[PDB]
Amino acid sequence: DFTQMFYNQNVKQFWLPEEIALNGDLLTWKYLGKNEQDTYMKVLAGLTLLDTEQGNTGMPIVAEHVDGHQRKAVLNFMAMMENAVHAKSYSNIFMTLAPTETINEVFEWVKQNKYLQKKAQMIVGLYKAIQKDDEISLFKAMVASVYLESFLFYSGFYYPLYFYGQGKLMQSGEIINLILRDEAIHGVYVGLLAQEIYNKQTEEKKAELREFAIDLLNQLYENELEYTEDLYDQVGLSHDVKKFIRYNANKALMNLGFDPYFEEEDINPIVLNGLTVEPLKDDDFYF
Amino acid sequence: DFTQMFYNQNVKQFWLPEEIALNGDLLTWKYLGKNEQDTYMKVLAGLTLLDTEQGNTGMPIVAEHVDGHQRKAVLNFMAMMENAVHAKSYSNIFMTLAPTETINEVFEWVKQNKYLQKKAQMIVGLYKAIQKDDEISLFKAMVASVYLESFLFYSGFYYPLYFYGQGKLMQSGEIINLILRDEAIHGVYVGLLAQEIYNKQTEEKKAELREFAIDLLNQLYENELEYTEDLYDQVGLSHDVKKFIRYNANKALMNLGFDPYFEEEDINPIVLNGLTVEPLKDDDFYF
Amino acid sequence: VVLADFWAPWCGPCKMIAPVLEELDQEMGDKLKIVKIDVDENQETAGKYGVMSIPTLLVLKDGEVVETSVGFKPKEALQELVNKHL
Amino acid sequence: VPKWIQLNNEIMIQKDGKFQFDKDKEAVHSYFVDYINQNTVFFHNLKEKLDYLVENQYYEEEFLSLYSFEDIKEVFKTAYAKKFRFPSFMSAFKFYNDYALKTNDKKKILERYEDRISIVALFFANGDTEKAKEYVNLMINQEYQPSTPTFLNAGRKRRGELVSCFLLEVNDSLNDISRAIDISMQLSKLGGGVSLNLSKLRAKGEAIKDVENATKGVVGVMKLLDNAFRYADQMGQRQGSGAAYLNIFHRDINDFLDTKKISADEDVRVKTLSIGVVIPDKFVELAREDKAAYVFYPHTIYKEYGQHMDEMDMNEMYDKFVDNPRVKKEKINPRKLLEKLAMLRSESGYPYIMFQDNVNKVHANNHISKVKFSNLCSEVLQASQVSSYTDYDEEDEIGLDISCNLGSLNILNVMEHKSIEKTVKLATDSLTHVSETTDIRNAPAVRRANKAMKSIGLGAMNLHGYLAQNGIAYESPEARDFANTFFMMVNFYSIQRSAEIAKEKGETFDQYEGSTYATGEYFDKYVSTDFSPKYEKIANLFEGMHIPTTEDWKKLKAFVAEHGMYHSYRLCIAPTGSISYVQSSTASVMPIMERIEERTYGNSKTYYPMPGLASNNWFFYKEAYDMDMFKVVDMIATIQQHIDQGISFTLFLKDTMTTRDLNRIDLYAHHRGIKTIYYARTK
Amino acid sequence: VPKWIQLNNEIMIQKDGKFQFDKDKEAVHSYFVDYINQNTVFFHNLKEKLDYLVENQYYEEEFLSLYSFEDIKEVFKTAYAKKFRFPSFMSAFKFYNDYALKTNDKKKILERYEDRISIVALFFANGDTEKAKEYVNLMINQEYQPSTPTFLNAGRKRRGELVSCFLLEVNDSLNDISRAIDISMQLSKLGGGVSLNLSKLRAKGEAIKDVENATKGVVGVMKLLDNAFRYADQMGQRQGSGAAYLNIFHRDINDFLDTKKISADEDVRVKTLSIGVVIPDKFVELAREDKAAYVFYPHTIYKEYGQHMDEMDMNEMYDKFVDNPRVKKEKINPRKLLEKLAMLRSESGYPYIMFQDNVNKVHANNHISKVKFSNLCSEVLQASQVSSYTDYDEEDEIGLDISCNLGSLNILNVMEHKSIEKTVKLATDSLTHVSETTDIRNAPAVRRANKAMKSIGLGAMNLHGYLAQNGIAYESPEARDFANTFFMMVNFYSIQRSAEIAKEKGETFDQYEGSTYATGEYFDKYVSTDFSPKYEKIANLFEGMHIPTTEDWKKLKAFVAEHGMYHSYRLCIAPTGSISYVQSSTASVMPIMERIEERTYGNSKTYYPMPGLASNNWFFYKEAYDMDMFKVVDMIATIQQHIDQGISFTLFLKDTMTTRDLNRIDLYAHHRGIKTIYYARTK
Ligand SMILES: [Mg+2]
Ligand SMILES: [Mg+2]
Ligand SMILES: [Mn+2]
Ligand SMILES: [Mn+2]
Ligand SMILES: [Mn+2]
Ligand SMILES: [Mn+2]
Repeated sequence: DFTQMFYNQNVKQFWLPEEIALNGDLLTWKYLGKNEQDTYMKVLAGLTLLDTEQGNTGMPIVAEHVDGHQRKAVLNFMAMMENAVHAKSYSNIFMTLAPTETINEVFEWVKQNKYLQKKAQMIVGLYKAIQKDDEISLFKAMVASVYLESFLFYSGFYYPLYFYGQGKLMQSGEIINLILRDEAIHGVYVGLLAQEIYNKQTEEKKAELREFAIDLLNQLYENELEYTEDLYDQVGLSHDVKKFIRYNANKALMNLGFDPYFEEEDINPIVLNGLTVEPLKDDDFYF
Repeated sequence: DFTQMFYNQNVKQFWLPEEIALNGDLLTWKYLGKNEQDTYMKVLAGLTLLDTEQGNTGMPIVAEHVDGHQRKAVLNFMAMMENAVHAKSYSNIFMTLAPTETINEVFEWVKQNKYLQKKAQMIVGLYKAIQKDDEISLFKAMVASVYLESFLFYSGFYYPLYFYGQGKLMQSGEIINLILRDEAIHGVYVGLLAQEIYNKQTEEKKAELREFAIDLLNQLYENELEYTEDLYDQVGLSHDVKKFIRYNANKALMNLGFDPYFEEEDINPIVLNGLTVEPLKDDDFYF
Repeated sequence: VVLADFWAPWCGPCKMIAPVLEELDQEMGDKLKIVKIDVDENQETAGKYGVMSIPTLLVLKDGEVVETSVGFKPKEALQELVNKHL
Repeated sequence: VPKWIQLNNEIMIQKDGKFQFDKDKEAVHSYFVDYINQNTVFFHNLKEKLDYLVENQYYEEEFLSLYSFEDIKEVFKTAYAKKFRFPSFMSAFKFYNDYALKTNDKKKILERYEDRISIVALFFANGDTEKAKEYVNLMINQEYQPSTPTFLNAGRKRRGELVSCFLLEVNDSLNDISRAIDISMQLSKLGGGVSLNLSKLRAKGEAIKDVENATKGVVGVMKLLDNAFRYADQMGQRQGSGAAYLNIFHRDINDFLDTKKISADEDVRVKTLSIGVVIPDKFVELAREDKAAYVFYPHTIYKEYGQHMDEMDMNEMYDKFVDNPRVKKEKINPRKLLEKLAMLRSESGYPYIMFQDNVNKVHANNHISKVKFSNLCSEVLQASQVSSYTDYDEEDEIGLDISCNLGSLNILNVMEHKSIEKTVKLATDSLTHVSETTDIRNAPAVRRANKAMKSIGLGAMNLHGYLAQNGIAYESPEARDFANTFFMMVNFYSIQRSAEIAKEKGETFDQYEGSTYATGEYFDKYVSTDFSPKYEKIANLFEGMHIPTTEDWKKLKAFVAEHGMYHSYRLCIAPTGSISYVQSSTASVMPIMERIEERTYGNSKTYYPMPGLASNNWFFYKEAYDMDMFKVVDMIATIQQHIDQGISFTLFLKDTMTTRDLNRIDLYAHHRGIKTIYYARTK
Repeated sequence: VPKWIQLNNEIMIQKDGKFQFDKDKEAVHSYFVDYINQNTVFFHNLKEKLDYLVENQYYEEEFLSLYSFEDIKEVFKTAYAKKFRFPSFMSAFKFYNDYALKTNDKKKILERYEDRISIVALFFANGDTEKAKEYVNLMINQEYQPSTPTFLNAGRKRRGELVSCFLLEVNDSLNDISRAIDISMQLSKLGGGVSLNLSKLRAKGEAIKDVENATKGVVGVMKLLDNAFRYADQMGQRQGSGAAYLNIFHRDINDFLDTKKISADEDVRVKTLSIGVVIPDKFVELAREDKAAYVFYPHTIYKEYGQHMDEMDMNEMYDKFVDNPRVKKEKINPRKLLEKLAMLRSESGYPYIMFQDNVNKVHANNHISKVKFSNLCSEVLQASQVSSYTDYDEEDEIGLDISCNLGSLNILNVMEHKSIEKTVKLATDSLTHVSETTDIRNAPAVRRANKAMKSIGLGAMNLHGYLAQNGIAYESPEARDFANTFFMMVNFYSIQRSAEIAKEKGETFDQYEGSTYATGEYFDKYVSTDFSPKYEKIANLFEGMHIPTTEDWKKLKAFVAEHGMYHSYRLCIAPTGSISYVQSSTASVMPIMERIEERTYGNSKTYYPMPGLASNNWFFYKEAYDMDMFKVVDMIATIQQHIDQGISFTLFLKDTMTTRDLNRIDLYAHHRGIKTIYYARTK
């Protein structure tokens, strides 16, 4: 009942980072403190890693196991967006704002950062555990994918949105909003596929799947807290970002057909502002 | 040396089925004989069936085994074009020209056809034989992929190009020309990835891979001749189609860095119509 | 037993073989004579020995060419080539 | 934004549901007061201004020396006695940006409208004070508008040529092609557009001195012409514009059309060379019966028959060419070629379609030559003889090459003053003076034909403006009746003035005796049919003016037979482009494209409502794209029967109308007697 | 695969570690026996062959009529008396594929080598049987090779011209530019390469009759000439090759150079126009001293001084131009421009570097004009005068445009026969005949300069082949000594033959009295310096030959003073890349590029070992890329001092060397007296 409308929405949202000129951010970037620039680079690098794996691994593997040519076409399109559009856009931003050495250093930093490695290990592990014709392993990977789309990106998205909302780094911010617009529909779509599998189960099996989903969310959440503190303490925003990731965790649960898990909190209003050839016939020669 | 350049060329060639209005083809379709309509339907179904294998297996399997983030992104983009753009385009052409019952029957016929099946299963067999961390099996699959993209499609493309060059079925011919333009670049790109593997091999292993490629080409070519007579004798075109197959076989070989196998031939003109600074430091003016 | 090296100053591979011949003279220079001839200054000898690129190494024994090696060779391969004729 | 531009933008600001059309006059007042009156050089007297302009090499001295200063001062007083006021801001903007004389640093303005008009009139009169005052009255009343080259460059030293067009015949030789390139550049540096007939050039794969498959066709010559026009780009201020015409029976016709395709590669594509296709009635007949047609190699026909392909009647010689084994050809599909023409015009507006038999059915000078090609604006249709340019230090055989001596009648101001006769005669005299004073030394055939044929072009503009401001729909039969009567009157008085000039000078145009004017065949439909208005409403428009009758046409025919005719050609309706703004008129006899023109100038958005547009006549000013193209063809054919040359007929097409609709319009134009089709403008 | 190609393929199949060079003789024998004799049409007698060839428009009947049939028969017999055998397969293949006359269907061979030679000899002699047999002996011994146009087209009816190259001076006007395009197309139709001097064309952004910043510079003319050469590309037999030469002090020099950039857009990029740069000594002086240089606007210099910029001495007039406020100029960095030149030559091989002061310091005809540019092969350095082509019906001021009749001496065959004097004199006579019989009606200046200057080009080839086959390294001082002596003798005998022709005909070339030949300045270095070999090995090569001594040069100087000189220019060394195969000779005086050339003709590769390449002389045939370019410059400068015109000096560079190495070679060539540099070939 939904794939065709998602197909149409995905293809009509098609974009390339080159459509957005980035040289306009040069001055507002120059004006940020060293702490702010550091957090910003690292935040986008963490996002780049997530999209790299979502494009290389997550979306293609889910596409392989989901039945139906139209469902596969949507998932293939989403996969392309992840690595050919989203992951690449971050390099466009980096290449504009930062010198090569700072770019090299931040990519080295992703490799050695323990929270980023842990979250990649956990998410990609679940993708690679999918067994052919085994719907339960597929469900688990789809939960992981929804958590990546609708929860994990948001510790990263906070900062570009926070600046956009203050009228700073607005070209980079425009790119990020386009990425976010895509991930929102990706999270909903994968969520609907996960619910399909969940709804086939016995009540006992469903109870176990909810346990899996909630245990996984909590494990990812605890890691994301440490990641958030590590990045945002130097810019004074860790508590604010934490509220934002809890907000989005609830959206991820809802995408999976589950009740919200965290209590509602006031999000920084700045971040909220950041959001023919017809042939002739014999009768045309007589009038 | 080449992936970013191909990335650029691929994304700038992006297109959607909806861009070409198809209904005006009915004004020339109605004037074709039964044999012409039959051949066109059968050719179209042949292309559709082969392209589906490439979208569901060929491109995604190569993307899976190739190392490199940028290569995986380009390959993902190509897989997207197969599944999201090409497949919808072929379906659109069919739905415009034939009623539902006729489409189902043509696909039943072509699905049972000996020559279409022989080539489809030969290609798919090589994709299924790729082994993790074995570059030889990957190379063999890449050869199969290049043969599909740059050679096997062309016994089929001939007919729409033949009409397109005569002013018939111009809307569907425009679509086919866009598809063909994508397959050409797909073949060249996968060809470069195959040459990379080939160049890492010993001289004895190279000679062995050359023998593999020529042997495979021979098997496919002999089946193409039979496929060609089966479809085109009823419309009197087989001689010229055979010249077009050999010409495209030579292009496929050149994509794989190999010498042409067949002597140069002219092609049907109707189908053709369808188709180190070092600064001067002084003391260099004195000798 | 003489190892004759046909070389030129512009030849990259001939520059690579030069230190290999110096080590070979230190290890074997009591039983082997090493002779170098520049083919840019001595075209008649290069022509007489029908030598068709550089570096070309001729093993001579008592004035007769007994072995010919073309292109760069490591020390161990030159030792094996000469030791056959000692 | 400037005050005048800001006031102009209030046209589209709608109050009470109506456009603020009265804001435009305020825009003219603001524009003048704040920009023009401040930035026009004012002199203590006209004597100082004239001395400054002649001394500083702004004006020529020869034309002003024919008058005493009293005569010039009286002429300028006559121009300023009218107290002409521009009724729209766009008119003044166009004049004072394009046609008003400015200082060498372009900071100030040297010429007003009454000054440019006075200078043009003094140039036209050639020493006659009364004639100069008559020309001043004619132009300041805006009854007649000299063409852009003539209006711009009359009496100015820093100029080009007053001739608008140059139609060159290119013979089938390398010397002739080289001379064609040379003459094209030498006439593009003069400003006028150049059109070349390439039908005589042998096709691709022809022989050059008995060696076969040697020629690269007319496409190479089009490449050379395109780069020649690009080189002669007139400073780049106006890009070098050139046309190339090819008969549809020429073998290279497919490659000729292939150069305008967007998908065409840069190795075949031409950019600055407009293309036109000459279609004889034989091609239309072949397409009608859906029988296979043949495109012939011109040089094989020349070898076999001793005559060029385009000098022979294809309706008679097509069968002879087909059954001739020594004539080389390839089978083509005429309907496929027609569809290719239609899709090429849909995609790019090219080629211009010239119906050769429609032109030559009523061509008066077929004895001199049949009309083989048209101009860049696809409205000049004159006899031309090819020039055989021989090798150096050998005498060349000079033929006839056509030139535009253009001028436009403002139908609105012509009929408001009830002076069709006076305006037509004065315009004919001015065009005769322009033709006589033109002496082009680097184009031998152009100069020879200007001296011999003495052909002029007298067009008309503001047809749709007059019809809409008089409550007549353009497609209505009353509009066609008015056009019939008005253009019959224009033809009558142009023929009368030509005969009067022939009588007063004692000479006609060269080879006049063979023309249908001398034999009386031209006046047959004029002495046999009455062209008086058939509608009482239309007949009231001509009240106070003597409409020529059948007996009057008989007297004119007798007068022409006794005294001759000075001009081979007199009437041709040019597109009348940027100068239509200055006259506050609709362009040519074409219907208006848009009711209010949205134009971009610098960083400002300027709006130009068509003249006389208001609430009462809003629906009379129907947009051209909304009109039925068949009724526009009817209107033009009604006009075309009174114009000896062609009319620049632009097709205004909707986006939804396919190539079959365009082909139907083309075939209806051919059936209705339309001579040329200029453009296919798709909205 | 053909048997002859397979036998030729056996060259690189090494047996016993040796190349099978003996297989090439087997390859040529197989080629003849299996293809040439079978595909050669034979006649019962020479009378039938000559009648068939004359009647079938293969031969001109005029040149064969001056001889009785017995004379022609005996000329052919003495051509076959040699029993000439081609030494290599590639020689016969090249001759019978490029020059041998074939039937109209190109299926059978009508001309043997001895028939082409006999026909060319009969054309050269012009009615003299003994002279015809002398020419036959000259060519069948392969001592002298007429240029490809002359050898291919002498005595033929389906012919172009016998002149290999043309040099056109383009004046600064639209008439002159259009006429230059016309003449370029006419001469490309004749088959000869055309070089144009664009240094007189005014710069981009200059004024056209008070209209400032209107010019497109020389680059628009380059686009026009490029499309002209593409159009007149000899129908596709060989793409129309043209050359454009610009002074390095022209303002458009950077735009002129940017045409060969790969990154250049198609709107500024030329493809068939070879570009050459003329470098006066002033530019090298400015680059050496690192002072900022100025490129000038030619029209400002013309207005200020009345002479074109290239017509004045740059070394004297540079400071006056720089200190002149009325001479517009722009500041450039001469060292950066030199680096740009070096990088352009590295990336594309262009431009042709011409050192103007190196040409004019030893130019004998500086009174007529300085040498402002070279030919398409950068070896024709002659005085030229620009032609002022006026308007139509206005007489043009025809100047001198260089026409070069080329001919090559085979140094190996000339030296082995000990016939320097006779070969040089017979070649001079043949070139004089070619110049006399050549008329070009469509190029008035080329024809005028051919009639007046009577300049010929007597080149040389197989220098490296002769040196290697004699055990002499091309870079060795012995090779330079041999080149000095041989070319001094060649110059001596060319001057002697020119003076003898002037005595026999009683006429010298126009303006001979002002040349250094008449004043004796040309012979100063010859009557002062003895050019006999300094090495006994080299002196032994000239055994049995009288080497001109100082006394002989004094006698020749007196003889020239008394009788004059018939030819303004006599010696010019062309690349001769095509006829070198037929003569089994190395191309020009250049060192060999490859010891065994690999060539693909069809689907088969055809190896060509160098003439005389063997095991004993393998290292004497050192490839040009491995050689020190300074030594090659020394060799060419040794040759150039005995050549009045230029030498096609190609630079053979390795990929390891940078743009600084290329600049160093360029500056060493300039310092050593090299006149022109042809190409920068990279391996
Ligand atoms: Mg001719
Ligand atoms: Mg001039
Ligand atoms: Mn993403
Ligand atoms: Mn996503
Ligand atoms: Mn596809
Ligand atoms: Mn594909």
